[PDB]
Amino acid sequence: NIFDVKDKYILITGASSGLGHHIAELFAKEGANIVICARRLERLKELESHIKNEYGVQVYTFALDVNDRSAVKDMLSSLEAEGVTIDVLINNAGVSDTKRFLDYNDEDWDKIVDTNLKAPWQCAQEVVQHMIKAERKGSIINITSILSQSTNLGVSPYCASKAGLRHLTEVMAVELARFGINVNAIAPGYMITEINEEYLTSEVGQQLLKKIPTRKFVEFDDLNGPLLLLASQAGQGITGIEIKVDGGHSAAP
Amino acid sequence: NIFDVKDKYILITGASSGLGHHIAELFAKEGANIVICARRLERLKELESHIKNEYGVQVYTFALDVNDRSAVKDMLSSLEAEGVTIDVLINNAGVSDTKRFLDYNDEDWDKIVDTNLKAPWQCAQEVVQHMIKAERKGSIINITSILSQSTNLGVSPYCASKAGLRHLTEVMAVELARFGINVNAIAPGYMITEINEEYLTSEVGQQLLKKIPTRKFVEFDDLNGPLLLLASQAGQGITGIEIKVDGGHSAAPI
Amino acid sequence: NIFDVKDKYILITGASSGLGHHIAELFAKEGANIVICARRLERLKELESHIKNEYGVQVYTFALDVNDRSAVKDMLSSLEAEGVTIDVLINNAGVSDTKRFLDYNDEDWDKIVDTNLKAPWQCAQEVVQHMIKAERKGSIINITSILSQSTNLGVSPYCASKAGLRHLTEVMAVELARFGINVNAIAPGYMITEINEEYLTSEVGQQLLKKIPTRKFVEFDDLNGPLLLLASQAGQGITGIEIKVDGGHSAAP
Amino acid sequence: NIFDVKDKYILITGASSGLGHHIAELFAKEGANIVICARRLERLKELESHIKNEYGVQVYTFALDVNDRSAVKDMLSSLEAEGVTIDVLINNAGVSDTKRFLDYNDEDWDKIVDTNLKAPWQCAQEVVQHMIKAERKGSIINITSILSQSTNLGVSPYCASKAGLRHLTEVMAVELARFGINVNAIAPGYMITEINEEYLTSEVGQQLLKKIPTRKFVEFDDLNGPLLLLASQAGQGITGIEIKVDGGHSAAP
Repeated sequence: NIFDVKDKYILITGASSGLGHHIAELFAKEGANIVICARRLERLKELESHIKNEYGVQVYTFALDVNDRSAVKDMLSSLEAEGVTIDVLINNAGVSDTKRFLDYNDEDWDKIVDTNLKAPWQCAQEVVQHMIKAERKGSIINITSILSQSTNLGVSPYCASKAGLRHLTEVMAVELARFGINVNAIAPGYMITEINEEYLTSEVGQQLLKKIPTRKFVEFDDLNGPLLLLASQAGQGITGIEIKVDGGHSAAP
Repeated sequence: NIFDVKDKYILITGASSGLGHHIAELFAKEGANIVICARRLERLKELESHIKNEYGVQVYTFALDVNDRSAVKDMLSSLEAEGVTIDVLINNAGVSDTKRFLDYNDEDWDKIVDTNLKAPWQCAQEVVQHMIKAERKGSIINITSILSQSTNLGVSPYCASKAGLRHLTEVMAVELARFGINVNAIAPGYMITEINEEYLTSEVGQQLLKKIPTRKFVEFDDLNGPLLLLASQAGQGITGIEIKVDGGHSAAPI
Repeated sequence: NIFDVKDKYILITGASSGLGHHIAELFAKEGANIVICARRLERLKELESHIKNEYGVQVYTFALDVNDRSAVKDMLSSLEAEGVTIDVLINNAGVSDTKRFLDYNDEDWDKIVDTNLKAPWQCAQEVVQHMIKAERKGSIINITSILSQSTNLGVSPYCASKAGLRHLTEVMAVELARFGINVNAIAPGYMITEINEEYLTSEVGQQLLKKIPTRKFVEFDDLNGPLLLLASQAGQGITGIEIKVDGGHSAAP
Repeated sequence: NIFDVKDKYILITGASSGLGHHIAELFAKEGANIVICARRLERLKELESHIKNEYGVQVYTFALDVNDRSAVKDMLSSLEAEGVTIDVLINNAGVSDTKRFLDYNDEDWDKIVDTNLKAPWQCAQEVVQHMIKAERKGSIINITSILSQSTNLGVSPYCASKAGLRHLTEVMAVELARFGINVNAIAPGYMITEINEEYLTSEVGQQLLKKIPTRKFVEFDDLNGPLLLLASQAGQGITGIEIKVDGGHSAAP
């Protein structure tokens, strides 16, 4: 089995979102041990109990801000002291907003760009230090977005940040190959979530459906394949790429 | 198992190359039935026997020119009459040469471009008609090359044809979605093969190795994961993309 | 004046089209000499007179098929014997159609792909030999289309050939640089011309307008700048690129 | 003359660099008025006198940090109060460094990413408000780098920020079309300047020269054509693009 991730430790940021939950559950279901973090601890204790109960894998929870480097480092040290080495980092931290181009302020910018671009970078740096010390030839997966190359209205800093992370992915792959660490991205299209429930089920968003070739928004399960590929031996010869999962959304006329 | 291909029928063009053999053996090992074709049938006979004996799957062989539309059409008819419907087409036919930009002629151009771009298009058209006829929601995988976006010297018609195929993959993904058929590409880097042993093991090619981030040419095994992804349920939400498998070669420092 | 093209010889294939007429008139206006070819000599005679009369530059006409290498070569030899050396090749031969993906046949494929991709390649080879023989460091400009990276319905072989020509432009730049020849592309969006008046004035085309950021189809004049840039000293440090002229069409949400 | 910029006001950030001086002189030479800023007012005065003396155009200088949003805003208000309206914003702000991937710290990141990406975004926002207030249909030009899509070692945050700026250019193009403002980028390759004498004039860098198809580093003059195209009427039908000026470097094998 080339997609085997059993007994690995998967570190997942942005773990309290619907996507964060799905990812953790996917890897626990495949027999991987899970390290989940988010800003607020209470949402993770819940996910933790469920995962331990359903799958019996090891689960570690950490509350921290992904932009707090010393917090991430302190998380890794805490893991190292318990004898744990991270195999795969999944950078899934992400915030956005909807504002006209001229209405975004410096505060909006710092929040969106630091969360979507700076934080994955910091986290990758620290996890890589940790992997290198343990001589572990792991993997890094960046959750980007089709908005890293496609555009939409009202989401300018998000687009900027995603595009930055996509190119950073390529550069990281080039600079980290010497440590045997591959670095790749997965770019989802529009996923049906509650943060954009009003938007998608509306009539204006329903017209989007008719532009998307599969006539369907992205389901979490659509991500399963690429996630397992990029986190396992199956993906070891692959580095520096971005896999779009969008039902052809980005290729539409 | 979301990567399940058991009992599917996989159609593989260009099956007589080392890569084609590898692909055939990969899907057979995963319990899938195999349809292989190439120009010379005799080049397929060992593989058929190995596969029947070792994996116990169905194997159909066909001799044809990938540029012969009626031959492809006749093959598909023959499969239908045996109750066989193709689940996945893997377009893996590919030729090249090495010539200065100005030394390539009309004959070279027609050979390289018709084989690399026109034939996969013909096969896709015919396989799609066959799938539709059987009301089947299948998959198409185009083997391109990192040369669909990167350049090299002495391979201009190959680069043009691969970029052509890459964009056609995207266009087909859009136009075929209505039939439940997803269309994707795999772009290998330089694979350690025997048609290019001299190029790769030489001085000019050994300098190439140090440019590649992993400092390894592409192994056939590197392709297994993407192939299984794009041929199975795991990949159903994915259409119109090209997965590069190159150890970072195309990202390498300018 | 870095955009100077006075006294150059500009070779324009596809000269009988609306765009071809426009390009010819553009360069004549700038004091450049004009070599135009198309299949039917009579459509070029009107253009020839119009140009000779208004601008007083040299005009050479050739009736020939652009897919005929021997004809193209004889045209050049003919020019060489008169002491004329081409400075700029503008590859503007291009035909298309509108058919469902499964309705395009082998004949459609050959006409479309040979004219849009094979011919500019043949002409480029022949023009380059002509330049090399005269020890001349000229330019090649391939007219592609935004459909070289974007998609639309019913134009599958056109898209393939344009994407092919786009990458071919990059490869040619690399391979012809040693002869001092730069190679670039201009990719127009949907041009308000007479060859696609029905598509654009239809309702499927009116829905296009509100999607395009400038709310305008492309005017021929929008190409003037890129044409003069890539044909003059102004463009000498530029090779291997494709300039999109489309009012943001390829970036639209 | 479709490239006319006579009497326009061109706003140039990063004006104290070698490139900034060149851009100021280019536009002054073409009869356009110049608004230049840099951190230290003293570095701008030499240029100011030279331009006022040689071309006799209006020159306005401002000391500011391009990351200081309120200072940029005050500059524009100051200009508004004098009856001046900016026609073209040229974002020419850019800093970098050389460090292995894991050696870059939070302070480096902030300096590089805020200067290369956040600042042009702030300036663009402020300048658009200024244009809209004056009902003026101008242009924005972002100086990116071929490193917005290509990679190199030791420059990871620069790559991120430039890729960020590249996609932001496309997004802004879409969102600002409604105001008659086009947004484009110029991506130079490696420029032979005095600020980078060691990497380039040495032999370690000389192996790159053999990689570049033209065998030439980028000269400032190579940018002249694209700059005038994108700042004038010649470029009005163009929005959302990046013009690479690199002698085919990014296309190299």
